[PDB]
Amino acid sequence: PWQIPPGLTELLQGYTVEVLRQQPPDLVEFAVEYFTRLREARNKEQQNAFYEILHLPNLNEEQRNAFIQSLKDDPSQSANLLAEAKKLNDAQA
Amino acid sequence: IPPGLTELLQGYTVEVLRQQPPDLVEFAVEYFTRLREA
Repeated sequence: PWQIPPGLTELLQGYTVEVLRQQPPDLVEFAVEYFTRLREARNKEQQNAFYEILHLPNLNEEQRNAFIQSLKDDPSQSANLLAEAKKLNDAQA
Repeated sequence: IPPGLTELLQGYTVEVLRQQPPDLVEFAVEYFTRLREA
């Protein structure tokens, strides 16, 4: 459509706040820097979830699959899914 | 607010609305890199 992306404000907000802290001399160069590192952090954070869930010992095969399936489909809630998979795992001990 | 920050973030914002990329962060790396190259 032509909509306003959810999270656009928060995402722009955080770049600005970090601009404050370091006062980079070139806003463009820092943006390339900020968002690259913000990307890498997310890839890093997602990779890790996948595995942990991978070998969580008290999950049956069907649960591990559901969580991993949700994880591959939606990186943004990797923290949400890792939490839910650990809660359901701890209870299943 | 440092000078230029508003115009810079506005520019990115218009293109986000123009193009509706599926990931804002990934597009950000895309958008600002092209801007740096120019």
